[PDB]
Amino acid sequence: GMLETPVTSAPIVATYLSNLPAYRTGVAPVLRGVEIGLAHGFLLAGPFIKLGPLRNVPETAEIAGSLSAAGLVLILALCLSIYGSAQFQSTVARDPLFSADGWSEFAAGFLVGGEAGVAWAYVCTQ
Amino acid sequence: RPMWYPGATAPAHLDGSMLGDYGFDPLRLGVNKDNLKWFREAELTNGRWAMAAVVGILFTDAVGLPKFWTAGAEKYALDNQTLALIEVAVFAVLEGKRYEIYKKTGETGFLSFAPFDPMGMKSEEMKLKELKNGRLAMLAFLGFCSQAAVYGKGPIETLQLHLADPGHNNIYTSSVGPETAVTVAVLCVLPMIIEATK
Amino acid sequence: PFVPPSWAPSVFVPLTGLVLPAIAMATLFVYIEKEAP
Amino acid sequence: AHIVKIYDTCIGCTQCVRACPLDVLEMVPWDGCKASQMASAPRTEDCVGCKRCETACPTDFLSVRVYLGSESTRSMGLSY
Amino acid sequence: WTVPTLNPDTPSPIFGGSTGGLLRKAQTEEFYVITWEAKKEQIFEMPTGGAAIMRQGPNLLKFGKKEQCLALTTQLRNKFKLTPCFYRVFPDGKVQYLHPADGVYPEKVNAGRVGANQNMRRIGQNVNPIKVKFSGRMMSPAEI
Amino acid sequence: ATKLFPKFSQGLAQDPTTRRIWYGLAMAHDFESHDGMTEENLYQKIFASHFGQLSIIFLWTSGNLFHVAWQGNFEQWVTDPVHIRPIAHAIWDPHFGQPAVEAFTRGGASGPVNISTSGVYQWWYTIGMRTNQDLYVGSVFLALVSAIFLFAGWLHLQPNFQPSLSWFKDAESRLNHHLSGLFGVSSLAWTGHLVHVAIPESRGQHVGWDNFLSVLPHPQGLTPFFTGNWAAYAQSPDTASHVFGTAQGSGQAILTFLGGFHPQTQSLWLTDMAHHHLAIAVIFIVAGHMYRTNFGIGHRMQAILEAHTPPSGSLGAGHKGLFDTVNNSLHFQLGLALASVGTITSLVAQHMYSLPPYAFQAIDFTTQAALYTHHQYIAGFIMCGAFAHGAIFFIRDYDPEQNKGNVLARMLDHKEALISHLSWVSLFLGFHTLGLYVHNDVMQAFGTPEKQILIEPVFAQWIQAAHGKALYGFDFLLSSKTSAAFANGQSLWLPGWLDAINNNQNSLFLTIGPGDFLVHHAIALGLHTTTLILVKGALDARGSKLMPDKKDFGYSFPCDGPGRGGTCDISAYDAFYLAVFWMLNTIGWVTFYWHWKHLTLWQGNVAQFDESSTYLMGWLRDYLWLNSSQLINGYNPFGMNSLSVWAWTFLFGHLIYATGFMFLISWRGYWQELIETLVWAHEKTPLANLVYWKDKPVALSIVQARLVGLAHFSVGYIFTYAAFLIASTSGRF
Ligand SMILES: CCCCCCCCCCCCCCCCCC(=O)OC[C@H](CO[C@@H]1O[C@H](CO[C@H]2O[C@H](CO)[C@H](O)[C@H](O)[C@H]2O)[C@H](O)[C@H](O)[C@H]1O)OC(=O)CCCCCCCCCCCCCCCCC
Ligand code: CLA
Ligand code: CLA
Ligand code: CLA
Ligand code: CLA
Ligand code: CLA
Ligand code: CLA
Ligand SMILES: CC1=C(/C=C/C(C)=C/C=C\C(C)=C\C=C\C=C(C)\C=C\C=C(C)\C=C\C2=C(C)CCCC2(C)C)C(C)(C)CCC1
Ligand code: SF4
Ligand SMILES: [Ca+2]
Repeated sequence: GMLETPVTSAPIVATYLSNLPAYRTGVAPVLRGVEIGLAHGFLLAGPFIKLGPLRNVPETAEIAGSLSAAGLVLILALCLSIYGSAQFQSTVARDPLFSADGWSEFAAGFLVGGEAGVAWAYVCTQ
Repeated sequence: RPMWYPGATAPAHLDGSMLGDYGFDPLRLGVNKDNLKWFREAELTNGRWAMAAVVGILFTDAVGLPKFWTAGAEKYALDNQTLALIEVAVFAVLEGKRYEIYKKTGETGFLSFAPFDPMGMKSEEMKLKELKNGRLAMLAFLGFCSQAAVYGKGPIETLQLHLADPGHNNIYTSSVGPETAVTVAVLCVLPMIIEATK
Repeated sequence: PFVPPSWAPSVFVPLTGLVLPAIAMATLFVYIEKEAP
Repeated sequence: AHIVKIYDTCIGCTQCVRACPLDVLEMVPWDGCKASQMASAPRTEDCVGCKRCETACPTDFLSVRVYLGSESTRSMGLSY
Repeated sequence: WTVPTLNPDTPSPIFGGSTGGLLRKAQTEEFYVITWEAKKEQIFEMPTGGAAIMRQGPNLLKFGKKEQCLALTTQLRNKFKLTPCFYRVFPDGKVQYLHPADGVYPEKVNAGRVGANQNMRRIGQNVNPIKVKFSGRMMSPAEI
Repeated sequence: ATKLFPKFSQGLAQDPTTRRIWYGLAMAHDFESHDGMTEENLYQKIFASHFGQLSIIFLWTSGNLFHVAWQGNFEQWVTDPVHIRPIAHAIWDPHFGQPAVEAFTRGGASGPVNISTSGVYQWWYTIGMRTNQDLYVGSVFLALVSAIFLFAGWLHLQPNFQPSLSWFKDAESRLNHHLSGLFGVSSLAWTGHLVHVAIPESRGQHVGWDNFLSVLPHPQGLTPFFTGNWAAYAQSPDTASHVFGTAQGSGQAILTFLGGFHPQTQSLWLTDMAHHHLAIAVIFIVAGHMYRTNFGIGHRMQAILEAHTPPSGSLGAGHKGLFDTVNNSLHFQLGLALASVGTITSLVAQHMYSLPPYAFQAIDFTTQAALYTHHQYIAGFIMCGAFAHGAIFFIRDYDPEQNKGNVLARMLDHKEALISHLSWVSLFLGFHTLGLYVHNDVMQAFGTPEKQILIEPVFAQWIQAAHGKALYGFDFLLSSKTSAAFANGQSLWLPGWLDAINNNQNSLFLTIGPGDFLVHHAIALGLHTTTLILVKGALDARGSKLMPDKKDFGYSFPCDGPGRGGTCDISAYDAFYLAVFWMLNTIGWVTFYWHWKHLTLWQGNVAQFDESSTYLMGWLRDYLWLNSSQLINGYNPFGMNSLSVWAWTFLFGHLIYATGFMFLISWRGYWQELIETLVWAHEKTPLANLVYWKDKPVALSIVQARLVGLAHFSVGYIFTYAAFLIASTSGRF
């Protein structure tokens, strides 16, 4: 039926994907959101810091970059919240993340983790 | 059962089961039963925050401490960077524990205590008093910020200035006079608008 | 007088350009995908 | 769903049924023509609106007509 | 003639797989299953792309839409002169026989078929849209 | 499952694809196609929509007034309206760098601002506005009017306030009130404002709400009006040395018909405009007593229509039954209204550039060009809409049984003759205009400019001579000093009109030559071809030989399939679709001609246009290539100036136009297959398949694709020409 290849059938990549927080299937959604948010905010703080309009002025490039990354994390959190509200409206085991309450807790955890990751990336450059 | 004006009608979803009901929902945002509980909890916590904030602002002007809109610029015995980190770290656990309380019980709580009442005067009448005082404090905080926006000075100072010349010192004689006058007239006409159509 | 303050554009332009469209887009997006009972 | 209609000018040549790619039309007994057959559309819920049946009709004007109506997963021919 | 029943334990043609197969619609909405009988092993072209080998005897295949099943039916009937039949399967397990609905192919007239959507008039005799205006919804004069 | 949106269409709400949102957005105002819609409900929804539209219009006007009063320089522009550029509003953009900040900081403002090109400064100055307080009060008043209109729209939908269907069909009462009240009384009130405020403010006398009850508009005070000595209001007018806004050289008259233009402002006299509004107010009020409503006297439009059939039967039944087919069809009324409004918009553009009504408007070249182009494009779009609604009327509301033998049925009876003759006229005009152009181009390329065909426009020059222009030398009617028409107006309005028309420095009946003749034929070709497409689409809307039952498929449908040879773009919607391109081309030709002739006029070299407008190479080089040098130099590697926004808008329009060509050339199928591959890619990708769509992704429909491509084409067209026109006219002057 479907096409099987070593890229999608290797046990190493399957274990790597299963080790990711999104494919844990059994932990609290807020913890998953916190982990994903931290991992995303830490990498997100970089481009705004090194390439923004205030990248050449000293003592404020990191400030502006971190604030921009924080705003982006806030926008992504709002996107996650509206996605959860418009996706789960009615109706192994079923993952609790794919539910209204689960996705709302996931979005809140993502917001907290993203802001913490941005703040940690800002102090890591000092 | 008094309503939000002499002769209103409940919008079919504010029958009176909730405390402090007056049939006020023109935008009909509480049409969903699930959203009504969350909005009620949000109203209660906003009222509690406004109550504490209004009492704090009123107490600072009496003693002579800096104004509420300039207290942040004052230098304290700490760093603002560390203050924000501690504030979000404590509130993360506090808000997480408060949210889990609402999912199990449906009301507010402190830490691991859902019905937080060490003294024990949790009555049905006390719950409505909290809502009424919270609503009054929310309007009071909005008034504090608005008075500081156009007049500055302070809330107690604003009340003292109003007693000097009540007929000449008011919102109508201020910089936002015509806007609030037109809004007051439109609001006064509003109950007749709702009663004319029904 | 009706003259707005000097800081009025610095507050209204970001509002109308980012806060209001985000709220409007989020509310409209939730309304479009809402399922009928 | 689309609206497929058969008219009395049909000669029962069965060309529209053979040209249908989703089995929407069929032939039923009739007495209004020499072929003693008439086209029918009992499975219009599966019609996509390709109008191949109109292309295969030889009567002037056509005896089968397809009016594009409401769109669904079947009418849009979506496999996903 | 009686309506056949789907046999889920039916061998499928020899195919190495492709990327044009089933999608999430088969697991959440519905899918289609085509079965046929082959007199010998023969290479045919899959409607989703590629070449498969039908085995001697029963053959079962799955498709995402009814058009793929009918295209395969047309190919098997016109080239190998076979008689295939398909069903619509739902995720709950319900099976619905689709073609040939009455056991006889629709191109040839069969007794018992009741005509549907037949207008006892010609196109030129259709009324004007003004007579159909202000109806329940958008209605064409041919619908009446 | 079934979605809530759209609430007006149950079939669209059950659509599980992305087509549901697009179709719900594009069919929101098609109330006739909504579920469970009746005639009474239809009229009520249109009533509410009308009130909402008025609210939006008034709010937009109040916004313009507020921004000019707040961030503009109206108080400084009134002092020197010749050397001071008007300010639209301030600019607050965090993306601006420092050079952009000092580049846009001009006009005497303290920060970056936009120079207005709408001409509201001249209009407000002419009607009486002098200070920012006046604009602020007007803005607040219009905002209150907008809120009142919005409340009226909401109120007329609630019970005990919804008008019945019979009230909406009272054509006689509505026409009487619109002619007497909406037109006559409004014009009379405008005359009162001009006589009471505009005229005294132009003479240095402030007349506001605080002193208009104690200030007399005329020194005789209503006595000549009641005694019939109306000529006393025309005595002692403004002299030729009157300074606008001051009492130096001012007069005492309030109702004159001097004609011509003011010697300083180069605009029409305020007393003449007041007298004009008074005369049309009396005429409209009188016309408002023609129909019978509730007092026995008056007319019934049905009787006038039924009693208007020729005896020989040349028009068949005449106009019998035309009253019912118009009163019961909203598309017929909308088409008539749009046709008249489009023609009036074109009339406004022509009269406004030729006879400037506002003070110091002719000197503002950018304002004149922008206003003319804006009104002509608006008129073209409205005309296309008028014909589109005529086609919609034929499909949805035309009844051949009720319109049996009248003029309406006879139009469809010989529609082939009309379409064929329109085709012949368009073919002749196109072949000859293009042939003369290519001939002149070959003559100019071979170095023989004396061999090109230059036909003198003797008919239009003859008309210009009839109006009083003595340049051509025809010497007849107003051009001859011994004619009865000339001698009968020498004491009322002919001196000023003749002095203004014989002046070659204004736009009042400009001198024309062979280039004007050729471009006028190009305009005729554009009008005839656009009319041919629109008329053919409206007449073939009910059917044709290829599609005998086209009326059974509605006004807009994709096609009828590839059978019968192919039926792409067979609906009437597609005819309007193809006609929009021709409308844009026609308006482009008229605006190109207007801009080039006025650019050469303002530059002081009309010979450039006279010698380069006869061949297309002159149009491409001397008008498009030459005038775009400053535009494309708005921003370069050496820096930028205040004209960089127009350069960015120029490239912006080019990009939108090219993006439209994509939806115009590539069709659905390719995109649908590509989207299917994208669906497979998203479904087979880990860490991303956890996020699924709510609507199935599908390619845009054929009709939607046409609409999207046309929208991009039109937006790019408009933005590109607007940027070029404003940048060239502002940079040159
Ligand atoms: C400032 C004000 C505006 C602001 C706009 C702001 C943002 C942009 C908003 C939206 C963007 C476009 C969204 C819609 C895209 C097209 C989708 C569509 O559904 O498209 C298709 C629609 C719908 O068509 C309808 O489609 C219907 C479909 O019915 C089908 O489905 C129905 C429901 O199930 C029934 O079942 C029915 O039986 C079945 O046949 C019917 O066929 C109807 O007959 C048919 O009319 O058609 C149409 O086009 C309808 C639209 C008519 C437009 C007419 C004017 C065109 C002008 C072009 C030039 C523009 C120039 C702009 C210049 C700018 C200068 C600066
Ligand atoms: C339709 C008229 C109109 C238009 C096109 C504009 C356009 C603009 N205004 Mg303005 N404004 C208007 C009316 C208008 N205004 C009116 C009537 C007022 C008096 C209350 C103001 C008060 C105002 C202020 C104080 C400021 C602007 C500013 C601005 C600029 C920044 C963008 C912005 O929207 O800010 C915000 C505009 C507003 C908050 C006014 C909106 C208030 C009305 C009553 C609501 C309109 C609702 C609208 C019609 C609904 C459709 C929107 C959407 C849902 C489709 C922009 C050029 C800013 C500026 O100058 O930048 C330099 C600025 O500081 N405006
Ligand atoms: C129409 C409204 C609008 C407004 C008001 C802004 C405003 C801004 N833009 Mg933006 N932009 C817009 C539309 C708008 N944009 C659109 C439509 C596009 C697509 C064409 C872009 C594409 C764009 C890009 C590519 C960039 C900007 C950037 C910027 C920032 C300038 C950086 C600077 O010099 O200051 C200094 C910056 C700071 C001091 C950091 C402030 C960080 C944020 C703004 C504050 C915190 C966020 C806030 C709390 C949450 C807001 C979310 C809200 C919607 C809920 C500035 C705040 C630049 C930027 O983001 O800077 C990195 C930049 O790279 N914009
Ligand atoms: C004297 C009484 C009266 C008056 C003043 C009006 C006035 C109006 N009616 Mg109404 N009506 C009346 C009686 C009246 N009606 C009666 C008795 C009936 C029942 C039979 C109706 C039934 C009725 C219906 C069903 C509708 C209206 C509508 C309208 C509005 C039309 C909107 C418009 O086109 O703008 C105003 C138009 C003009 C001012 C005329 C413009 C003249 C030309 C076109 C322009 C030239 C002027 C000049 C050169 C340009 C100015 C230059 C510069 C200022 C820019 C308008 C405000 C519509 C509506 O509801 O809107 C909410 C509509 O749907 N009326
Ligand atoms: C008094 C003016 C008037 C009125 C009341 C109507 C009313 C109506 N028209 Mg009509 N029309 C008009 C003028 C008018 N029209 C004009 C001037 C044109 C020429 C352009 C047309 C051409 C036209 C056609 C071809 C059709 C209609 C149709 C309709 C009917 C419903 C469609 C609808 O509105 O849904 C909603 C309309 C939209 C959602 C419009 C889409 C958005 C457009 C393309 C604007 C895009 C501008 C763009 C965003 C600018 C951005 C630039 C910036 C970002 C840089 C409706 C009764 C349709 C019909 O009758 O159905 C069968 C029909 O097909 N009209
Ligand atoms: C520069 C592009 C262009 C040109 C030249 C035309 C030309 C024409 N269009 Mg057209 N149109 C265009 C773009 C163009 N269109 C676009 C983009 C659209 C939107 C899709 C439309 C949509 C459109 C519609 C809907 C209609 C037309 C119609 C017409 C014809 C009008 C009659 C006429 O003017 O006679 C003059 C003839 C010409 C200008 C053709 C050129 C003659 C050549 C140059 C002479 C032959 C050269 C030489 C002797 C031989 C060379 C051949 C070589 C291989 C040896 C005409 C042929 C209408 C029509 O058909 O009228 C009946 C019609 O209804 N057009
Ligand atoms: C200038 C007009 C234009 C533009 C912009 C495009 C753009 C595109 N075409 Mg296309 N095409 C065009 C003309 C155009 N085409 C014409 C006239 C035809 C007919 C022959 C075609 C036929 C065609 C085919 C057959 C195909 C494409 C494909 C594509 C896509 C390629 C992917 C890509 O380039 O990545 C990036 C996108 C761009 C570079 C476009 C510009 C995007 C800008 C620079 C980004 C701005 C972002 C900004 C922040 C947005 C904020 C807005 C704000 C209001 C919020 C792309 C979106 C191919 C495809 O499907 O994709 C694989 C494809 O197969 N086109
Ligand atoms: C399709 C259709 C339709 C139609 C439309 C149309 C019709 C359009 C058009 C068109 C147009 C747009 C037209 C216009 C016109 C105009 C005219 C017809 C005119 C005129 C003229 C005159 C008569 C003048 C005279 C004079 C002169 C010469 C100058 C001086 C002054 C005087 C006055 C002497 C409708 C909707 C109805 C419906 C049905 C269908
Ligand atoms: S193709 Fe036409 S004539 Fe032939 S069977 Fe079908 S409907 Fe009848
Ligand atoms: Ca004044």
